[PDB]
Amino acid sequence: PEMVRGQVFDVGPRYTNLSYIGEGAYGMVCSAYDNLNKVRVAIKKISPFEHQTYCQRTLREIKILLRFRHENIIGINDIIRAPTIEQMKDVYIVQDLMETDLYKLLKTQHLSNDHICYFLYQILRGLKYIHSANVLHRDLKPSNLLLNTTCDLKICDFGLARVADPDHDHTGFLTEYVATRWYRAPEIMLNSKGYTKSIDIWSVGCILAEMLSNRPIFPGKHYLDQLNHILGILGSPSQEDLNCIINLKARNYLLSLPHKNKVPWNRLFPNADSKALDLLDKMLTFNPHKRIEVEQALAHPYLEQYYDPSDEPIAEAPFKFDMELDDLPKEKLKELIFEETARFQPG
Ligand SMILES: O=C(Nc1ccc2n[nH]c(-c3ccncc3)c2c1)[C@@H]1CCN(CC(=O)N2CCN(c3ccc(-c4ncccn4)cc3)CC2)C1
Repeated sequence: PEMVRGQVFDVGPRYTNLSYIGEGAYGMVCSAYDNLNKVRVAIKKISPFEHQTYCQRTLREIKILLRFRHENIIGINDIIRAPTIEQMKDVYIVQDLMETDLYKLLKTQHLSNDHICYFLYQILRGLKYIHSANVLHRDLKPSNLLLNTTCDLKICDFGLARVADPDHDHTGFLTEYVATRWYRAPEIMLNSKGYTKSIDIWSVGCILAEMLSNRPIFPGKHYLDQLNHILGILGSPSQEDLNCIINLKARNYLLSLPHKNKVPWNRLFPNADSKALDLLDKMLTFNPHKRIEVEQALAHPYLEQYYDPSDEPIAEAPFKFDMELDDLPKEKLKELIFEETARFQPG
């Protein structure tokens, strides 16, 4: 097999001429030439079977992406793995090749308003479809938004996704959380497990702010500092929002803080479009029950030029399968990953 940066990348012979793109905790991603479709593709090598958590993230990624079909969501084109469960060590997932991601793009380019507007529209169009399937992404951020030269945008990474469960969203104050710190809604640190659609809208608001200034809006340095940053810009929560807070410890914490006035969006973003800032305000609303929903955000004046519900498709049915997968040992999850990838086997 070819080898990229030392490591074995055993995808031959359908995929050859490999080239490094990046890496992370998930594994490594390369570009490769597809010999059947005759085109370059992205291929990522996942090696998750030694730990339950890694198996859960792998199964969520595969199960969800195989069931979704939408222009603004990355698909899965092929899956390579051994013919038996005994021999299966690595899983290679083949996806459409894109040019870059929004994280990388914001390091080098300042985006015009019309690029921000079109990218935001596509994020929300893809999110409408995700949410219509009763799925939560739960880790939206610039590096999970893939882009090409024609400005097509595709959402990726469903490793932390879940089926929405508003009835079981409640948790205690300062409860541990896995998704990327800078994009966490304030309620994650106060009373929420991130099991409602509102969690994703907050992250989109953070992405919009980041496209406006090329800097993360709430760069918390650690868990509670994240909430410090959010309250530093939003200011102290209203009495009505405090009375919605659930937890004794969260209420006491917020009541103990000195009063903080809100930092106006037009002072943080003096060159931004006023309609973009009005939508940003509605996405970055403290109380998740008052935060704008995806369909309302699509209908906001900022996106009026693109808004077309007839061209913003929904999923044919909501997902009802387990995405917690909390009670399944890694051996059972390996069996499920094996079964879920069977359709790509030659025979
Ligand atoms: O889908 C993903 N990236 C893609 C996809 C298609 C692309 N086309 N073009 C590009 C591109 C990007 C940038 N510049 C140029 C081109 C693509 C990037 C990312 C990579 C990883 N993926 C998520 C994923 O594969 N899963 C969820 C996480 N999971 C997971 C996480 C951690 C661990 C783990 N393993 C060992 C140690 C620690 N953690 C294991 C499994 C595996 C399944 C999201």
